[PDB]
Amino acid sequence: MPLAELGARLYREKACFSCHSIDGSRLVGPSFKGLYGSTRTFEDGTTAVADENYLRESILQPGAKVVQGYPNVMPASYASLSEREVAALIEFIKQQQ
Ligand code: HEC
Repeated sequence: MPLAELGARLYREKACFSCHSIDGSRLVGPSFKGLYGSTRTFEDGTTAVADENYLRESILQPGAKVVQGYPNVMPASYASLSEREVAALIEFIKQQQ
């Protein structure tokens, strides 16, 4: 199955939808709309661009860098996602623009 399609399925099955919208609305977490390639500011005032590595780090190392003005509640369980699943989720995120 193509990665974007698997990533849409994982967005649902892995519960991302519960905290992250794809229509620009703020839920518990930030929307994925426009996320890839945007600049992020963290709780410490540092910034970074949301590139592939940042998305990967955000999913696989939850809680390591936290977007300012959000609670630090990314699930632990995603540290166990497989390489295909991470790649799929990222492909799905990149196309939310
Ligand atoms: C609520 C209990 C969450 C669930 C379920 C998922 N995420 Fe999350 N995420 C959440 C918050 C509150 C935040 C912001 C604080 C922080 O840790 O930075 C995030 C952040 C991310 C990011 C970075 C987003 C940005 O705007 O820079 C990514 C890429 C991300 N989250 C991905 C993600 C995926 C793919 C999830 C399902 C596997 C998922 N999150 C679930 C809260 C919650």
